Parts: sequence; structure tokens; C-alpha cells
Amino acid sequence: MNTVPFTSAPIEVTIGIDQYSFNVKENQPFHGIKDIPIGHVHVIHFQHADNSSMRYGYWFDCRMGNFYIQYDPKDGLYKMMEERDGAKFENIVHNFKERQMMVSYPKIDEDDTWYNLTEFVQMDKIRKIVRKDENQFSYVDSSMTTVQENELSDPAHSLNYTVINFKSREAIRPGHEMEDFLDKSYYLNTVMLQGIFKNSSNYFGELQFAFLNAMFFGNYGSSLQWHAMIELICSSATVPKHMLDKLDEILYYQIKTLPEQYSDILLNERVWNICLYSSFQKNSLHNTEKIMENKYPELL
Amino acid sequence: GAMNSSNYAELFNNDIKLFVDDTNVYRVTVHKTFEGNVATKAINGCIFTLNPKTGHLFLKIIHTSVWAGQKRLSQLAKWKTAEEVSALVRSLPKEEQPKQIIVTRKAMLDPLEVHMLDFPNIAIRPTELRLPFSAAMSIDKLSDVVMKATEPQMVLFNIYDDWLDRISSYTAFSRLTLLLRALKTNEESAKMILLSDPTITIKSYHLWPSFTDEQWITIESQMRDLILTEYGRKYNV
Ligand SMILES: CNC[C@H](O)CN1CCCC1=O
Repeated sequence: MNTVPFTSAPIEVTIGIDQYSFNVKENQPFHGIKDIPIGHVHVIHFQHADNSSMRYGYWFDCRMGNFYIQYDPKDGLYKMMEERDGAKFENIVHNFKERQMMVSYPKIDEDDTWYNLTEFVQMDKIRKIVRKDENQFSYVDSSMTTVQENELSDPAHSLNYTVINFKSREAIRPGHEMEDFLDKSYYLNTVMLQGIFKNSSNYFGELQFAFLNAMFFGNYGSSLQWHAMIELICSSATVPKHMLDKLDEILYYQIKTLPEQYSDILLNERVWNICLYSSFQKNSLHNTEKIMENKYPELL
Repeated sequence: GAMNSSNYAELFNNDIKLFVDDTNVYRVTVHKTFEGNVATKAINGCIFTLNPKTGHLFLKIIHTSVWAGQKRLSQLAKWKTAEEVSALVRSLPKEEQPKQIIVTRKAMLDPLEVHMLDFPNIAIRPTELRLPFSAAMSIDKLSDVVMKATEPQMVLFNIYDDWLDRISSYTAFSRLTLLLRALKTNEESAKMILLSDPTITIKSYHLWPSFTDEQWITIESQMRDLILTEYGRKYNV
């Protein structure tokens, strides 16, 4: 188990850690989060009490370094930092634990939610999507735009996801126009899976990361990416059976975790109705179709 | 964006544009089988591709052999239309290629966009206008060449005959759409109007009769009457 200490909490803030969250009052004696499970990426995220605008946060993996949070009064936000002095870090953490100034990562033993949401998400891939090579952790917020959004403005602050566009030369083989537009298997299996992503694990990891950025930060371009990646699979007649089974599990846990009150803005009616009821894979997502029909029958 | 009553005069500016109408591409007769089931038999069709400024009509004849062994023919017809329009554009010299293609039916937008990906600077546009180009097969000479075709073929016409020697393209398009609307609402009556007077003939190289200016005014007034009438005969007014 690992720890992310906080220097202090000078401004009132709601802090998220993965799917959990808690309120910290202005100048409350809060000194971080302990018992964080090793083996997974994690995200620690923030919404200030005064400006619910800009949710923002940091993806990290405690195996890659010792990380802490410190408020910056000039830039006005909680920043993640790396401590290279491992002895200074262990000493800090042990003192804060002894004084019981830390919240415990509140995982129920039975509960595989976070694993199921991050199964294919790798820190190495996250750092290639979010570029700040000098840090081992990655900042994301509600306003950051994707490369594809920028094509249609600061490149250093962009989300570098693979650009998916169904009406593009990359997607459509000359002389196979109708075939490739109505059955996207070529584009999925040859273009996206073999020459870009390299395997279905990189594909699913990017699809899971996009969902999590949409859910936790309301990042609109991430939501667009998540739906595009679902629709590319559902609109392919030829998909490896292992991928369809895994997609049904991925989407089931995403829909399960989504806040009931955000479904209106985080779920695209057209994509989901097409995917569940019209697409080649309309009969292949049993778990996802069942939870969608019982939790969000209005959208359908 | 979409073409409508407001931006109507754009059709007659000097940017090359083409209307594409696919309503006569896939044509069938429906009939009973010996077992009393229903079946279709395809007949030859055509793509109606029209420059509204010049009257040049690129009539691509669709021979029934193109449907042989194919499924979902109504869907295929839209893609075949887009394939043939794309091939037409590629066949034209760069300075003759259109800057816009306007499709008369919105279901042609995605097939044409995908076939024209190589031409990112050619705008593919829908229209809110309810144009009567389906009635092109009521023009006897066009119907004749489509029905006689034994193989795929493109035939070039000027749908305005020589009218542009005396009238503007705005006015020529208005006459064309009036004639075609009449032919669509009541083909027999419209055709009687056009040919009643046997002293007015159709030149070998023309589609319509050689009316004088005054006779076109009479003709145009007779077509308007026809259209309003049928609009009563239909709605009882
Ligand atoms: C940073 N853009 C990367 C793309 O989103 C997906 N890719 C490319 C190679 C491996 C991988 O995951």
C-alpha cells in the first residue's frame, strides 16, 4: 500500500481519489491519503468549493515514484510533485500517519470496481497522451481539448488520442467506399488495431482512459473519444470474439459506475441506440444492454 | 449548408455547381409470381446530373445488369450514384470540375461525401427545395435513350435547348422547373399542352418545342393553371 501526503489544505476543496471523494474544509488539518492499492493507476482530483469550474487532477502510479500534493497560492491550485529524497518522504509519511492526519483509501474487500475500470490502462500510455515528459504523473482538467478538436489551440496542453474519423481516407479504401463505410472491420482491425494501437489492450486502455476523463473531469473531447472507440467496434462486422466479450465487461462497469445524474450529458443517445439495437454487434453486448435498459431506459 | 429559397440566386453565379438527382437510378415494376407472390423486375435507370447555369445535363444511364446478383438494391443505388458522379468529376478537366455538388435527397450526402474524399474542396450540399427532377423520364427523348440502352452509357444534353440565347439562366431554370412540376403532377395534361399545336415542332437536336417568346408565355400560363387545378382536384378547393 502507498501514500500521497499533502503539505496542507489551505483552500476548501472536494478531493477525489479514483471513484471516492471527500470534503476538506479551508485550513482543515488534512495531510493526505494512505493505503492506496499498488498495482493500478490512480487519479487524485479536485474541485474547489468556490469555483466548481475546472475540475482537475493527476494520473499517477506509486510504483514510479514518491508523489505528494502541495497547494500553490500563485497558480491557485493543488499541484502534484515528486520527492526524490526517499528518506525525507518516508519520514514525512510516517509522522503524518502517527498523527492520524490521513484518510484511508476506502476500498471494500469484495469490490473490483477500480480494477475493472482500469484493467488495460497503463501509465506509460497515459504519459504519451498527456505530454509533460519531465513529470512521471499526468495533469488533466475539464477544459483541455483533444488533437481532433484542435483540427476542427495550444498543442502542449492537448490530449493526444488517436484521431478516429469514419469519413476519412484512412478509414475508406479506394474502391471499397460503400463496403468500408457500412462495415468498419478494415479500419478497426487493419488500420487502428495492427498499424496504430498495435494490440486490443492498448485500444481498450485508451478507451478506458477516455471514459474516466469524461466522468471525472467532464472533459467533452474525452467523451467524444470514448464513444468513437465504442462505435468503431460495434460498426465492424468482423471482431475477434475475445474483444467483444471484453468490451461487454468494460462497458458494463463504466455504465455501472456512471453517476445516475450525469447520464444526460455523458451518454450519446445516437451511439448507444445504434450500438445496442442496429449495429453488427447489437446481440453481442448482453451485460451492457441489460444494465443500460434497467438504469437508463429513457435514453433508449 | 443547405440550399433553399433564401440563397436561390447562388445557382446562377459563376461558381461551377451540379445538381445530382438519384430518384430514377433504381427503377422497378412490381408483379405477381405464378405462385401468387410478389416480385420486382428492374428496368433501366439514370442519374440526373445538371449544371443549372449552363443547362448541361450529364445523363448517366444505369443498365439493369448492374443490379445482377446484388442485395439491398435501394441502398446500393445511392452508392452507385456517388461512384458515377465521382467518376464524372475525375473525368472533367480541373477548370470544369464543380465547386459544389447539391444532392436533391439527403440520403445521398454520406455516399457522395465518402466517394469524394479525394476532393476535399468540393462542397457537398443538401437542399430544402422540393425540385421536380424525378419527372425527367417524362421528357420523351430522355426516356427513349434510357430505355433503349443495352449497356452502361453517358449521354450529354442541354436541357434548356437554345433558350439561353434569349433568356437568363435564372429564367431558364424557372421554366424548366415549371415544366417538370407540371409533368410530375399530371403528365398526360402537361404533354397535351406542349404538343397540342402541331405547327410547333421539336428540333432533332432539342428536347422541347420551338416556341416563340409569346408562345412560351402562353405555355407557361397553361402549366401554372394545370398545377393549381390538380392542387384543387387533389385537395378539393
Ligand atoms: C499518443 N497517441 C497514441 C495513440 O493514441 C495510441 N497508441 C499509439 C501507439 C500505441 C498507442 O497506444
